Amino acid sequence: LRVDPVVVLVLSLCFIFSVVGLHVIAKITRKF
Amino acid sequence: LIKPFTPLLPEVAAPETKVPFNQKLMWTGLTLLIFLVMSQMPLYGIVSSDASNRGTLMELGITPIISSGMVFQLLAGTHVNLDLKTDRELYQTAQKLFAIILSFGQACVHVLTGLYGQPSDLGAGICVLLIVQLVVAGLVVILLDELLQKGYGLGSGISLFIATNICESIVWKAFSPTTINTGRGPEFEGAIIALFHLLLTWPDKQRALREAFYRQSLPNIMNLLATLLVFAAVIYLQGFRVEIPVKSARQRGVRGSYPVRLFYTSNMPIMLQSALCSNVFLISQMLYSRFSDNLLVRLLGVWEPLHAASGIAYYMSPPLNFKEALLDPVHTVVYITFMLVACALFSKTWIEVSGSSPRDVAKQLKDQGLVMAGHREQSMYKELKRVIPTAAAFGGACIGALSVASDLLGALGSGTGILLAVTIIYGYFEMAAREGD
Amino acid sequence: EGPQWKQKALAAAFVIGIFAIVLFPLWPIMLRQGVWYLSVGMLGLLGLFFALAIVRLILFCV
Amino acid sequence: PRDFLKDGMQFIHKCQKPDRKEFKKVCQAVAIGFVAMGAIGYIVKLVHIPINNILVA
Amino acid sequence: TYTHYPLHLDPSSKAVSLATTGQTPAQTEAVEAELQQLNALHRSLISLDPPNVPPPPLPINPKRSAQITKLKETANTAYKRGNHGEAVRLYSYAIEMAAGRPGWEPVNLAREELSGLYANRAQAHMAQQMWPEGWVDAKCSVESKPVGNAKGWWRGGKCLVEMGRYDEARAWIEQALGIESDGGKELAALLEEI
Amino acid sequence: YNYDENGQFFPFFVLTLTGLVTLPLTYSLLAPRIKSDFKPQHDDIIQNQKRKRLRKERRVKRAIAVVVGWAIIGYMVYLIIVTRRTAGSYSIGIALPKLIIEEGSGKYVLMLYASLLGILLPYIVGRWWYGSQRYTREKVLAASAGNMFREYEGTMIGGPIVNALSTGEEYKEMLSGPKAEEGLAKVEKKVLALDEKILSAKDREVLRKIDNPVRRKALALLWAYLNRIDLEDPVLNEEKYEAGSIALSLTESFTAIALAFGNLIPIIGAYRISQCIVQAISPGSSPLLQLPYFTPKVVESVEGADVKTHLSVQKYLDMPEERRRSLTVGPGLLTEDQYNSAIAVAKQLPLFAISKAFFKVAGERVVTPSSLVQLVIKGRIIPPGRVQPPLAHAPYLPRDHPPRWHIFLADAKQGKIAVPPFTFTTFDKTFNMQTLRMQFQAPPQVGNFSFVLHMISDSYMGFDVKQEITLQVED
Amino acid sequence: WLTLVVPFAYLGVLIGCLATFSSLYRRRKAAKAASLEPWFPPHLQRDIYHSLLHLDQQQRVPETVLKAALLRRAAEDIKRVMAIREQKQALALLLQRGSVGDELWQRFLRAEKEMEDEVRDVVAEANSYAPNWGQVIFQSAREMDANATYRARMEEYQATVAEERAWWDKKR
Repeated sequence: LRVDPVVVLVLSLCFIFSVVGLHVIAKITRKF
Repeated sequence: LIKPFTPLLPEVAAPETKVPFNQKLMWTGLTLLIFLVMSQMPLYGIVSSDASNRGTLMELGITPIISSGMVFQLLAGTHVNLDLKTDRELYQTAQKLFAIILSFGQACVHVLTGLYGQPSDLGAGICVLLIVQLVVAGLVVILLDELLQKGYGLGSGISLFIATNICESIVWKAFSPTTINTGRGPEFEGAIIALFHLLLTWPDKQRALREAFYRQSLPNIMNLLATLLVFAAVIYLQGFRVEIPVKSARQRGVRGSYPVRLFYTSNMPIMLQSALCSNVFLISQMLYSRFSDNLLVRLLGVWEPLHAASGIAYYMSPPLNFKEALLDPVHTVVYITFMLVACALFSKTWIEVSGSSPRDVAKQLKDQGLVMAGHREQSMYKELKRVIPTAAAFGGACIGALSVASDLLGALGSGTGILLAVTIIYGYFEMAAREGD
Repeated sequence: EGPQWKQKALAAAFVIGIFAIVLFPLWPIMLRQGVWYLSVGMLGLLGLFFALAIVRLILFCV
Repeated sequence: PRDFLKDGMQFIHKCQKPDRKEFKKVCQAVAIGFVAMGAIGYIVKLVHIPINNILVA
Repeated sequence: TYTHYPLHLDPSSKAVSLATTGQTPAQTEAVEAELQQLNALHRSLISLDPPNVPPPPLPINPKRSAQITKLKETANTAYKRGNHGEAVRLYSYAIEMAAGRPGWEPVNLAREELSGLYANRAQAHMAQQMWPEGWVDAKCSVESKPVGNAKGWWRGGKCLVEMGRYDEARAWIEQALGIESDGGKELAALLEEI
Repeated sequence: YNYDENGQFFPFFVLTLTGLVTLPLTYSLLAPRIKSDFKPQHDDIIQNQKRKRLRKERRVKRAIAVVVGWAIIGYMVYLIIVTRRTAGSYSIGIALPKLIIEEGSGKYVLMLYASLLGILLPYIVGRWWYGSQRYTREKVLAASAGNMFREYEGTMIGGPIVNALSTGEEYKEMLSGPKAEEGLAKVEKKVLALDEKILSAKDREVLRKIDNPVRRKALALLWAYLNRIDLEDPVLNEEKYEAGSIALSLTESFTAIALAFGNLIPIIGAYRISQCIVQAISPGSSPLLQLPYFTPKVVESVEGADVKTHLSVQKYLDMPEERRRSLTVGPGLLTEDQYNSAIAVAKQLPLFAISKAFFKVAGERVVTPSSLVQLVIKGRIIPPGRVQPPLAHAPYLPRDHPPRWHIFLADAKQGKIAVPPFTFTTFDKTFNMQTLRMQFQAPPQVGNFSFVLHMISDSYMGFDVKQEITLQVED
Repeated sequence: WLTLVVPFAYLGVLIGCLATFSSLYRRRKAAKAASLEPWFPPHLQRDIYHSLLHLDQQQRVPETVLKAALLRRAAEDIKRVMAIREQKQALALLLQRGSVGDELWQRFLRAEKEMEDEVRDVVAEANSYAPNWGQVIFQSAREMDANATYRARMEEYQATVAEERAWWDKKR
């Protein structure tokens, strides 16, 4: 299987965004 | 024997055309930033109702890739003999498979045995989040390594990561903004920050400068200047080379020169010595932590704060500072002797397995057609074997002496990191000058 | 076809073996002492070989 | 022994040394690269410290 | 995936014709000339033989070549007799007849024949003191076959050096020598008298 | 951690950091020519275009940065001077204010960082990537070179080169809006009418066939510039003299492309068209308009009534003192002082004259096959009648072009080129005996053959030495 | 059992985002590649041949006209393939110097593929037209093209004799 580099970069960026979103949503649910 | 696994493991396609230099530099500069962002992000699940590579999505980090590379280099040295493309493809597939397996196992053992949230206290549906985060980080790292190795990058991923980590540690030790309140007013860990603060907010300027230079507790200015001087000296020394004349025999007339630098097999002996001392220190520490009630184990290594002392590992331990050296003269003597001998012999041994032996270079020049431009029928092998081994055995001792002197003078960070960063950036500059601009 | 299946089974056995040995720090405490004793014996054999090499070098020097 | 030091000194005296111009050029290039990498890493870490502290709560 | 062009067949003539409007004058005249050439090829093929398939270019019908050689021999005899008018007239007639060779047949034979005929007609025009016509005929001849046509280069250079423009003659003889022997010696002698 | 805000350490930190980052940034804000006494018409326009060609501020990029840095430094030193009056154990803190860790601005700074990382970085990266992939090595849009590549033909020289060159891409940005409709009619009428049939044989058809008004306007302007037509309006002249330089750059690119093909006629035509563009004479006209005061009226009378050749500068200057009675009587011709200045500026033109062009190999005498043999060509520079050469005359274009020299060699049997040219722009100082070298690997054979070399010079028209050299291989 | 499906949902949404982004990028790249303009101007003889076939299917045109149309189309195609074979080497040699972007190379590759497919289709149609009439059509086409361009060059060089005669009469 072959993929493009920009796909990998967007995947890594979305992974970082998913981690930070998990953190912030856990902090939000904690306050409630 | 790994034929069925080839279509499973994904990869990135090879560059269709010859990538230019600007786009390659952009790829490198974006990959390094992505790696740093990955290494400076907190993990999830660490909060359980009661950060430097501890929860930074890099617990496994680069260790599986480099471990697989080392073990496969050792296997290849022990013997993939034929140099066809199929052997290279099988080697790369085995590399990637072993890497993913080792990364998954490391993540699982790290999340299960401890050092993080406990399974009983946390639960049975939370640790899997940690496992998935870690394996995703490992897969992204092993895929960006191949993205930089396939040709889109200028060097290797692991070397670039080590260089940027060393330079980051140096710059952080330089301009640290964190304070430490050990009494008598807080102080800045950063060198220049403290040199400014103590100079400005204290009435006794002279004593302030005197204690700011020779602090010896936090990174100070004098050792920073020593690091800068060692950097300049090694940069000036890297450029040595013995240009030996050579004229071709097939296409008559064309001249040239064959360079043989003083740092032959660059930064290889220091890396081998560092690995050896790290392994022996780990073995001695693990043995003393359990079987301390013994005689030969006590003679091998005794540890007390964290720092080895009164043992073989004590002699193996590098000197801390100038005073820590001059207090024990014979210790410094034996350490200098061991370091020089080990570096020299490591260079002289690695020069054979690396394939740069005088016989191999002579055969390569004979096959390529290059012939010595001697006075009257000079044999290339004679002068080559007269020059090369001396150069290697001297460069080994020289780089060992430089590393030990940098460690004794108290340079910022260990000398191995300085030498590695210097030689990596020098190789980058060399290839950039080889290519256009 | 049968040789391909045999090779695939051999590869599966190899990968399950390596996946098991990498998880060795999670031993069930049944065979940990025997492995430690085997490692100690191997270390003793290596030390004896190194001592023999050092003795041979010192003898050849004289 | 002592012949090794003599051979090393002979090899050094026979080796050619870089001049001032090429040394200055290579030093400038290496310093630029090193400072760029260090500044990138340092600003990344210093930016992520407060964000990390606010996220981890 | 084809652009539709409404046509109209002409009965009793089988010559296609573009219908009333490509809605563009450029495209209109382009397709008009194209249909003209297509009808020309159709006429040629229908005059070929009841089997409309074109024969392969391996064999060559020698009747046309024999007619060309006969006409050339008679014209050469008439020119050597002393007259030049009917000589160049029959030269042009043979040139037209050789140009009447269809296209599907090989091109080397027709090229060589036109080269020879144009060189002969240029020599005849030079005998007639027709310098520009002789020069352009020599240029056409050397354009047909540039290799081994030393007589063509020599006649062209002679026409040039006769009618002026010495630099043109210089460049002509330079290219001749570059391509290049009695012909080479004659070219060198002509260049020396420039 | 505990971000300290009582002892006020973050002022010191930000002060030293901003000072270190703004101290070096302050420094961001802190050959000969030939002698002539001629001034062409519309000198103001061409001089204005020349001055507009080069411009660089390089101040707005760092002025805001340095001023905000010094403002931060001033505010922080004010805070220090104000707060210093008020300014058995192990803890670590950070020198940053307490407002960041406060729950009020937490979500705000988090959203700011998220928006930054998600917007500012990828957008600027893509913009930089596209900007880098836009241009090519020869300083031209890749689309322009790609479009001009297709228009290449097997054998084209002179006329069709201009047509194949007019299909550039800079004209799209240059003639945007109603600029095409403003001029097209007048410029096309003028070019189609006033030009003779000799300077335009069949290119009128190609000029009429094209429909894109931008390309047609560009081609009409190009043909108006290459003939010194001086079409009557004060607005189109600047666009004309700009299309001149655009065509020069496109001609460089097309020369590179034709050399990439490999041929003799396309290259020998591209060099001539570069000479004609940089000299502003029509390709094929008499190369006597290089002199400053000469007009078509006087060149139609100095070289006779009409002839298929053209009197070059050498043959003209080598004439006896008869040309005075031919073109200085001045019924509609030049005057005495004008003619004197014309000769004075003609007596200072470069004209290479080779005298020895022989091969040689380094190390031995007889050159062996498949070896590196370097050819030496040494000739003195004589005007008709590392040292920098004087700039080109070039009185009809904004930029000043350093006269280069393209030296190469080919053969006539196969009709292709053998070795790519080796250009240079300097000599080693009538005058003394200069020297020029060039090296290439001879083909591996045993039979010796002949070559022809070309001393084709750009920036001038009428200086072309063609000498043949015979190679030798013995072994 | 939600504490286990929450990470399962995380994996599901992650792999779904991966899949949808891969599909979107692949579709966008395919659309951008298909947006490349054709290499050479639209073929004309193929249009005439297809319109003739359509007219024949509508009604009664003699097939000899169709054979002539196919011959002309083959001549056009052989000229096109000669041109592309001449240009391929120059394009490959120039691509390394960087004076030509990659879009031109992509257009050239697509044009080469389309030309190969078209030449295969036309030779198959020719074989279907007449018994074993496959490989001779290209010999006929190359000979026709060469003779035609040679005749055109000859007529062009011949047509300019009047101006030369007038100039000679003027100078005389």
